[PDB]
Amino acid sequence: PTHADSLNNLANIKREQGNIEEAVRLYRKALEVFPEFAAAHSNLASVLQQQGKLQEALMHYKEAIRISPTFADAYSNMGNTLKEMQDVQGALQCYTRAIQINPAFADAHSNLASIHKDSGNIPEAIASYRTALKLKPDFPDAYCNLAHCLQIVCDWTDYDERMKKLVSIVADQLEKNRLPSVHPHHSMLYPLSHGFRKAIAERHGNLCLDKINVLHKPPYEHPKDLKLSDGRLRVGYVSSDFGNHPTSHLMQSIPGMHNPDKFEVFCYALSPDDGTNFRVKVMAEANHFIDLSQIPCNGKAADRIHQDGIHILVNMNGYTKGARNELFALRPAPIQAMWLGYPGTSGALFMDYIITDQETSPAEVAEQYSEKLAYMPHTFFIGDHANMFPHLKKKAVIDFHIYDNRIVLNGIDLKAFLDSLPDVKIVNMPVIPMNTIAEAVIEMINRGQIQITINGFSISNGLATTQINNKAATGEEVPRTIIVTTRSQYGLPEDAIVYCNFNQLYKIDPSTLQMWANILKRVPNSVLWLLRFPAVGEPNIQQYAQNMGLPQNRIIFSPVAPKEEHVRRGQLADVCLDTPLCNGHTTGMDVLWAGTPMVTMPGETLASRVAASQLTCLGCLELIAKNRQEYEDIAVKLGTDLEYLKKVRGKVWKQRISSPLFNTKQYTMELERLYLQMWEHYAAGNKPDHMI
Amino acid sequence: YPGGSTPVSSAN
Ligand SMILES: *C/C=C/C(=O)N[C@@H]1[C@@H](O)[C@H](O)[C@@H](CO)S[C@@H]1OP(=O)(O)OP(=O)(O)OC[C@H]1O[C@@H](n2ccc(=O)[nH]c2=O)[C@H](O)[C@@H]1O
Repeated sequence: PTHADSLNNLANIKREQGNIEEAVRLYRKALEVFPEFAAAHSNLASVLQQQGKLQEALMHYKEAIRISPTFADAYSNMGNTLKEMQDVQGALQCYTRAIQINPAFADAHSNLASIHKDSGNIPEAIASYRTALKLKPDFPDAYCNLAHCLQIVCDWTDYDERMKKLVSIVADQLEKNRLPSVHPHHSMLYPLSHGFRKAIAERHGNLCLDKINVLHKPPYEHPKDLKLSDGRLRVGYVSSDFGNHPTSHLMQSIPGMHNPDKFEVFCYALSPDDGTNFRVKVMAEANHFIDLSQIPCNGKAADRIHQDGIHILVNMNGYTKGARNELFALRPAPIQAMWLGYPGTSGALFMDYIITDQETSPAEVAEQYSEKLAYMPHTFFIGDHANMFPHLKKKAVIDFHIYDNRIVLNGIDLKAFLDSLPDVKIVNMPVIPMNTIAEAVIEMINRGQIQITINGFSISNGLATTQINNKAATGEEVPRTIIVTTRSQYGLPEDAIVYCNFNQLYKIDPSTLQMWANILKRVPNSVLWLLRFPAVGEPNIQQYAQNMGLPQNRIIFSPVAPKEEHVRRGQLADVCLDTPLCNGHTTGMDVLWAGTPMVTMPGETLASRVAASQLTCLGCLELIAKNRQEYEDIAVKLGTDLEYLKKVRGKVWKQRISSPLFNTKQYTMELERLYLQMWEHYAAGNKPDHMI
Repeated sequence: YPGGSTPVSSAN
């Protein structure tokens, strides 16, 4: 029937509008008029999938394919559903089957590429995106995702046109009020204006509001005082990252450090228990731990939050994997603030504050954010390194004249081992002379042996960490052996400067590699140290470096290492060269914990300024460049003026303890101060305003 | 890492 057709078409536009509830109702009326309506089934499945009703979606997709066995669109959209359910094999069958039916089906090629990208097969993902774009040259989703693949592997072919193309695509989609193909979590990597980046984020917040409007929940009424909570402020931390994830590696100590007399801490996990000590710790130390992964419906979950009586609800995800921002769109709490996991604005009106600081987000630049600024006193960034990696608070070296980063030892029991040795000299850095002991250590390293015993102490090869104690390798336990780290373990020169960056390669852009090459040309006795992150980016970096006048052997790549080895091996470098496009954030705390000075050039985006905010708190303004020339000058100076390098390294080494940077107790008390500032402001009936 | 996992931030 054509009556069914008009119902189906009306529902389609209702969906476009984001009236999810209305679309569903019309699709069902269509199937009531004309039950064998394959397209209606497939369209109903699609709006059901949008609501999270994945099993019901599947049922209607299979119905549409039953009616119409070559319905390629249904296979492709069905595979999207299977992908959301984590059934990657199913999705592959669906996508591949759609392409067999119609080899000119661009969307199906694009959807297959995304599967390849997710599994890390960037070469195959790039190839399938190019088919999509060949079959359908105006294809923003496929173009923007291809651009991100090329970013991941440091493919800069036609880089400048690509950037211009991305801005134009985003410009066109934002005008037409569609959902931009550049993901908000990627938009700092491209030369979009701040308003475009804020607009991309806003479009994604709107998606959340559409999905919760179909719930018809009335506003929550919020506490106006602290009387039902015995005078305590109720803070709820929402995260899908309570477990083995950088977010827990940064803030896992903070819940248990809250003051129980003034604060009551609720942790709302959006992920299931992954079994790691990170999840154990947060569960054990929060006042209340709620596993909202058991509660997939956002209406109940926000109910569950509202009943706990939360005054401040902290969004730790923004637009990252596992987020459930519908919860915040429902505003179960009177104050909702973005905290630490999302380095950008949400652009969403249901977020009141972004917890940042003066250096990361100077007021002059407040227009990049939809949220009011909430300044922590130093840096908003934090790290749990003092708790996870205390064996790195002290080190000793071997005098194989005296380097602090060629052959290093760390250990909780290091002092006792040193006291068992005949000759040891201090410089304060203990130095072990090249005796019989010192040769056994180097013997173990050279021979690839896993461990040895000296004077009863266990001496571990820093490369064999997951065989000696895998929980210590990941940061879940503190190593209970003495660990030996050397430049020889990584092919690093004993007799030259080592510049390092341990970030994912996608943070490098053409300008940054050019700066780095300028630096290494000026410091002939030096190498750049990078990670295979991923390894398929290695040959592109090598080539662009050689086209910049840089021999292959000046750049030394290593594999990604387990967490503790990654942090520990940063001691081997002299200097970290930070990525300006997007700094090291977590990785910036890792490198500073090793005592390694970091040169940075803050841009304007929040993600381009985190490193400079860390160094300001650390108290090392001399490492913060105002432009590329200053960046190269600071890096070349640290690589040539060796007494100055010695001075700056001692400053970092000492300041990582005496500054607030790694001081989670002080940070938790600053955060508390800032919370009461937020609350009192609202408790006097004011709306969110900037908190400095 | 090879022989394990290194979780990172990733878009939803
Ligand atoms: C441009 C986008 C940056 C970004 O996503 N930053 C987020 C930051 O804002 C959050 O604060 C962190 C979640 O709380 S995650 C991330 O910081 P970032 O410096 O970008 O680090 P990631 O790339 O997301 O994760 C790297 C991660 O892997 C560890 N690691 C690195 C190398 C290695 O050899 N081994 C190893 O374990 C780092 O310690 C770090 O966790």
